Amino acid sequence: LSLLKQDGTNAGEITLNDTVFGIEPNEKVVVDVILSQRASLRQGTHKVKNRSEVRGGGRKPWRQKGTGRARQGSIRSPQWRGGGVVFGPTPRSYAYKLPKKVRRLAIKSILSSKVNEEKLVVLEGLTFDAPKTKEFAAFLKNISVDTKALIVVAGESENVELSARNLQGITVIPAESISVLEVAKHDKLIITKAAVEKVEEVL
Amino acid sequence: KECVITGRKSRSGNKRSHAMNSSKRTWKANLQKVRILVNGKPKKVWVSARALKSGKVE
Amino acid sequence: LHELKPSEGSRKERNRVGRGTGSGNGKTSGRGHKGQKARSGGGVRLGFEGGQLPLFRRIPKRGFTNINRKEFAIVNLDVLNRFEDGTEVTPELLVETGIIRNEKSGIKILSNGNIEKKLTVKANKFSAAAKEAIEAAGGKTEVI
Amino acid sequence: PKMKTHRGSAKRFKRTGSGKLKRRHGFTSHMFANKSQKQKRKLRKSAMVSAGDFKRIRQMVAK
RNA sequence: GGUUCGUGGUAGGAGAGCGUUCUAAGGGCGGUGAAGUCAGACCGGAAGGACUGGUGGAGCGCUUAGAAGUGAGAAUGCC
RNA sequence: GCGGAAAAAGCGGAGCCGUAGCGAAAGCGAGUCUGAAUAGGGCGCAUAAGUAACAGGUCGUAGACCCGAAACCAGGUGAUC
RNA sequence: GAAAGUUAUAAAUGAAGCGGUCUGGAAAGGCCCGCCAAAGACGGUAACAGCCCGGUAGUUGAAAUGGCUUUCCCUCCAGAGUGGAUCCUGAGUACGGCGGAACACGUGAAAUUCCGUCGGAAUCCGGGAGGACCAUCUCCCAAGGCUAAAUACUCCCUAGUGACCGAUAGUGAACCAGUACCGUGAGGGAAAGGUGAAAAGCACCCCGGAAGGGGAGUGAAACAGUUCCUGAAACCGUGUGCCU
Ligand SMILES: [Mg+2]
Ligand SMILES: [Mg+2]
Ligand SMILES: [Mg+2]
Ligand SMILES: [Mg+2]
Ligand SMILES: [Mg+2]
Ligand SMILES: [Mg+2]
Ligand SMILES: [Mg+2]
Ligand SMILES: [Mg+2]
Ligand SMILES: [Mg+2]
Ligand SMILES: [Mg+2]
Ligand SMILES: [Mg+2]
Ligand SMILES: [Mg+2]
Ligand SMILES: [Mg+2]
Ligand SMILES: [Mg+2]
Ligand SMILES: [Mg+2]
Ligand SMILES: [Mg+2]
Ligand SMILES: [Mg+2]
Ligand SMILES: [Mg+2]
Ligand SMILES: [Mg+2]
Ligand SMILES: [Mg+2]
Ligand SMILES: [Mg+2]
Ligand SMILES: [Mg+2]
Ligand SMILES: [Mg+2]
Ligand SMILES: [Mg+2]
Ligand SMILES: [Mg+2]
Ligand SMILES: [Mg+2]
Ligand SMILES: [Mg+2]
Ligand SMILES: [Mg+2]
Ligand SMILES: [Mg+2]
Ligand SMILES: [Mg+2]
Ligand SMILES: [Mg+2]
Ligand SMILES: [Mg+2]
Ligand SMILES: [Mg+2]
Ligand SMILES: [Mg+2]
Ligand SMILES: [Mg+2]
Ligand SMILES: [Mg+2]
Ligand SMILES: [Mg+2]
Ligand SMILES: [Mg+2]
Repeated sequence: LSLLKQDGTNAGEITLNDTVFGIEPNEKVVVDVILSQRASLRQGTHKVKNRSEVRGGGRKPWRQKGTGRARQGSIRSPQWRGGGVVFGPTPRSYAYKLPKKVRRLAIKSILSSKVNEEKLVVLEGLTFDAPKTKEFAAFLKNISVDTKALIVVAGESENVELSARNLQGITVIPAESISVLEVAKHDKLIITKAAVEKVEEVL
Repeated sequence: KECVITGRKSRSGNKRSHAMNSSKRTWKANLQKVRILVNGKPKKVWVSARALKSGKVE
Repeated sequence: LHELKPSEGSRKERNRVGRGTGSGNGKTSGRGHKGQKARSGGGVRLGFEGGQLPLFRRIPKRGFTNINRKEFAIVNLDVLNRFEDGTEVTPELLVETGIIRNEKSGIKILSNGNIEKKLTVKANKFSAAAKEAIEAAGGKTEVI
Repeated sequence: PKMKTHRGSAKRFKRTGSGKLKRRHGFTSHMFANKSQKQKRKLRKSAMVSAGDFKRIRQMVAK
């Protein structure tokens, strides 16, 4: 597919590895990995007090027989107004991983999908002399993005992270850090040639 | 109530029936009141028979 | 991300008892009426037979465990065909190839299947049939 | 926590290749005057756990 | 798409769904009036869902997935 | 566990399950055990599919669907009745 | 003991719209134009604000005290080889019997470790262990002491996070709560959040002793009137279309 520069001009074409960017996407696998990665983000810091954990409750409120009232064991029994919760949330992890091979297939398939749909833009360089958000915004217009976009870069390029930091739909990541959920969260995928090399090197 | 030389004293454990019912009991040390001088001056102190065995003041 | 469709039949809705009679699991919530099995935490322990002497106590204990029990990793002839002709096949080669991962007490060659290639196969043990079959092809079995 | 194996059972049953349980016979200590030699030969052999019993106990000896 | 035989039902098995709170992502509504609330002769096979008008005065749907403190008329239930 | 954003990968093969069973065991092995047996019979093989993860059902250990005793034990508080 | 550095405990500076117009009580909203961005965190502001305010990114800052890290001061300090005459190498100790306990191990064939009691070694030609025990071999040298890190927990402090609660929930406690109240005492132990953007919290008149009303006025609204957002149901009334 085509290879274009920051300015937006064509710079020849580049050949993506068909074992990474060519394979027939496995949608079922991508969905499974997305659900797992969403589940793994959960903090799961939720808790309620059961009848043991609620303050007080110790004594039998009134004698078992004779008073004409329903028999009760504690003022913190669950049917009592301020009483214990019966089950309800307990702190737990929601994290789980599918097997490594399925996780590799998922990233291969989501990246292949982006090529098929023509959402993947392969940039020769992408760098900035100084951190300047105006310049990065202008760059996006030259590439004709005008959506959410994941930017993937290799060379340290500290100025690229800073320049895109304040833009709302835009996420800049290393290339080592490319994940199924990050690619799925963004419409366009802008990648530098140097980053493509690093992604193919892993997959 | 403790050996001044060693530290021998009461320790707990079980009494066991045939049928192996357990109940708590103690083992007291064989402490004897005797005059010795740990400090320069003599004094009546608990000492275990075991501690007296061999070399002691009396 | 707004069009996610998990594989058809991979996920099912859990059954919720005690949520009304329309569902078919209302009121008694699938437990039927009364008795030990209708109660919270109810039910007898696993093998319990309501006081009839359980099966395991009707029948005697048998045997002992050998402290020095050896268990050999088994390699049937068929997998030796994988190797090239006139090859020396050692334990270290069998684990490098990944034919046996853990070498419990040693590697023993068994006859199941047949062998085509000429191989010099060293293992800790061979079945009588193994030795014959390796030699019948034209091999030399060594016992390390 | 892990399920615990029933140790009484682990000392009495053996799992076969097909995954069934093999057992020994009961009446095989003392009182041998009261049993016939035919009974003795039969009781000396192993037996399989019945379907009914297997359903009841299989979790006790998983692993 | 037809044909044939079926379709009372407690315990109970099986299936398909409705609705509630929250999350994600798409796409929307809302001071020209959100949610709630009140009323009605509307719609769907049911759970249920709209529309219109009053009150209300600022938030809330919808689609697809996900997760549950997810549905009450009875407990001499608790307030 | 290292690495890292309470990331994602990558690394990590120790271990686990499966690929062979039979026998109390020594052991032998597509057989093996019993047996004097080349017999018969038991369990196996001839009739390979497993494993990892998630979801449903059910079970086990946990209060384990919720409410309810009379009681038991431990440390205290009471002879202003 | 100094000195230097650094962190903490106050702070400082900090880009860009009073843009036009629509609705409105009010504009941060709609429509139409701009602009800043290492700053589009969060909150506030008369409805929803990167450009109105406090701020935020970035860049600066400490008289004083405390922590930390370096360097200096100060303080302290012998370590290799060769023989084996002799000497030393933890005693009521190890171990054993009896009685207990700890060992996953219930006295068992019961090693190992500890306690009470009684008995009681060897001591380099020595001693212990390898799950009764003996022999061989192997590995170790008890009966003296010290020792950071990797581990446990959180009354606290700082900065954050949540497919956690949202006033019968969440802490018992959003509110002067371990209060009120109950109990001789130990102890038990509540209920109870919302005027409005702003008090502009209703001058004045009228009935009434007052309370409370009705006007008038404020306000977007007072059927928002000092407990005052919404205001369901039970329950209590007035009126009346049809029936009795
Ligand atoms: Mg309690
Ligand atoms: Mg009554
Ligand atoms: Mg109770
Ligand atoms: Mg309360
Ligand atoms: Mg509560
Ligand atoms: Mg269902
Ligand atoms: Mg039924
Ligand atoms: Mg009912
Ligand atoms: Mg019933
Ligand atoms: Mg009955
Ligand atoms: Mg029953
Ligand atoms: Mg009986
Ligand atoms: Mg016998
Ligand atoms: Mg029917
Ligand atoms: Mg019919
Ligand atoms: Mg069912
Ligand atoms: Mg809501
Ligand atoms: Mg309401
Ligand atoms: Mg509920
Ligand atoms: Mg009621
Ligand atoms: Mg008693
Ligand atoms: Mg007293
Ligand atoms: Mg008196
Ligand atoms: Mg400013
Ligand atoms: Mg106007
Ligand atoms: Mg408002
Ligand atoms: Mg506001
Ligand atoms: Mg003893
Ligand atoms: Mg024990
Ligand atoms: Mg010994
Ligand atoms: Mg002793
Ligand atoms: Mg010893
Ligand atoms: Mg031994
Ligand atoms: Mg042992
Ligand atoms: Mg020594
Ligand atoms: Mg409360
Ligand atoms: Mg409320
Ligand atoms: Mg009031």
